[PDB]
Amino acid sequence: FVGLRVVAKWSSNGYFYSGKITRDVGAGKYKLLFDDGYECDVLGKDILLCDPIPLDTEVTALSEDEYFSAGVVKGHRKESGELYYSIEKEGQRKWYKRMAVILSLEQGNRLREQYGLG
Amino acid sequence: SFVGLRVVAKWSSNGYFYSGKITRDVGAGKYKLLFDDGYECDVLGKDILLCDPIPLDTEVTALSEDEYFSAGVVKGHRKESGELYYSIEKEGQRKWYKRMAVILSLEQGNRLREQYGL
Amino acid sequence: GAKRLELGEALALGSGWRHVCHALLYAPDPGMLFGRIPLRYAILMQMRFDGRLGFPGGFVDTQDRSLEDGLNRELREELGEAAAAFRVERTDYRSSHLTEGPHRVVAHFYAKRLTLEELLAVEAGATRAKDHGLEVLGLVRVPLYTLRDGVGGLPTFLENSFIGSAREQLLEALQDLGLL
Amino acid sequence: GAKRLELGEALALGSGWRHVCHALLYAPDPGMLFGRIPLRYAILMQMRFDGRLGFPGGFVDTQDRSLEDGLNRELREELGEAAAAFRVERTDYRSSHLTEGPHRVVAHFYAKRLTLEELLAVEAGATRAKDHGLEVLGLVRVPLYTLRDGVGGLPTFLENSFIGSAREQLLEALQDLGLL
Repeated sequence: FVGLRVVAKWSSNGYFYSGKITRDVGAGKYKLLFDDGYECDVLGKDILLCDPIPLDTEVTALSEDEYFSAGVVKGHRKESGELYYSIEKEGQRKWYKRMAVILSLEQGNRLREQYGLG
Repeated sequence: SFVGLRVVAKWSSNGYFYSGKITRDVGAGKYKLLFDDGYECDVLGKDILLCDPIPLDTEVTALSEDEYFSAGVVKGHRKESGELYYSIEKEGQRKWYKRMAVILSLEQGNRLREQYGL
Repeated sequence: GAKRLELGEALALGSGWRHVCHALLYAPDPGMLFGRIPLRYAILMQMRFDGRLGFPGGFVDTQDRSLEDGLNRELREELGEAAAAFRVERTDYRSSHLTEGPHRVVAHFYAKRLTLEELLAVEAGATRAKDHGLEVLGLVRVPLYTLRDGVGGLPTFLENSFIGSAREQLLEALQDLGLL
Repeated sequence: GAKRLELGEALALGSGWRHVCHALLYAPDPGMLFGRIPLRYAILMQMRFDGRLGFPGGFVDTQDRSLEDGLNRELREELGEAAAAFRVERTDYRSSHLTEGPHRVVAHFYAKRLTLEELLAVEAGATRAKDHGLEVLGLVRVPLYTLRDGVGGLPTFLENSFIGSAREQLLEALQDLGLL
């Protein structure tokens, strides 16, 4: 699991953010380094071993101007040192960086059954 | 008939029960109440407790002057000059209250619907 | 809930009933929040000493010659001298309700329209009113908008601690007055 | 509830994190509510545009040389020029937390002791602040007392809507500083 990309939340019931498992703390305890630079221990049930966020997933996208909105993943584009998601909203599609794509409590819970590490 | 009998009733669906008398049976299971405070309105039988005096060991809400109120237990009745006075025990101490200063909360009055409700 | 009654019926109540008066002071507000959310109207409410939100107003004493004399007196002690530039009257009377609290209290609600300058004037002077820092912890404006998330603005403002039926009275006044 | 992290830990975060700062302003008040309830200290909060209670402050921009610089700047915008009579420094820093919001934001909480005169001036001139009527709907004082009924006062004030973990930051500051 060390070095595997995941999407996990650091608060009791916050959003899931992208990161990697840095170490296996043992007994359902994992230490994660998020792509944003934040490190903390997270429980297996709050981790989604899921990368990339699969197509047709309802996600939360972030814009540079403080706005955020829901959308559907319709494309993946890998570039050197970064992944880009194609998010569709109201018929149109826009590219977002990896860190700009997160999951609300509801959006990530739909993936626990298949991708959860609880 | 119930006309003239003393009762304790709430003029609000989920309000407190206040002392008063039934002034008339206006049909449809409704009874016009003249509360001791001068207010008068039609009240359903379900909101009327045919209970006078409020029996001993009943948990009541005692009203003080100003805006203070507290829960207590009836430990005495005293009728001097027609008026009724209740002796309310609170924290091992007893104090006298006039009839109008003794009311029932929704809970306190619901405990008596079976034995006294109409 | 809170049972309403005609003014006359409330005036017929016995001395065991206490009377409170509260005024809804509102003014036309042409401004906007973030240049896209209309403020519509500026509406003032007080954070009362018990940590609850409510309209400016208070109890009517036996000394006060009438419901209105008492209201305007309370409004001066709560809002400052800027409240003397106007006077709430019987024409501003809206409704009367018996409060659901344990005590016997009938609440008389008034709505008075002011001008943006008048409403801003009482805001600036409330800090030196007799009640500032005692009975009144501060004045706040009512957000009549709803933010993008659907909860921010008025819906969340209605989630605060209010006095009696201030929430229902506020919403009923907004619909009646047609400020929404 | 919100995850606490050290100040250094927060400063080392990637550029994807934004930083906000807010300050609890308090001053000693020898006043007596009703002549029998000590007010003790006067603590200022503000009714936010979203209908929630919070402390003054705001975002830290690139122009800001430090967290404290951005804080004092925001305070001047939200409270007015009376805020320039003092400055919040690193010695007033209390804690850092990650906000529950979707965007990546870290919140820094401060607490500064002022004189009752400095606090009143903030209240007096709060109506002239840039954010009054827009981002700030009004200022309120936190009641540190509990009334005879055991619910009025602080307990009911803590039932209002608060942004983020302001309520928790509030209670933490009441204990650590012995204000209550």
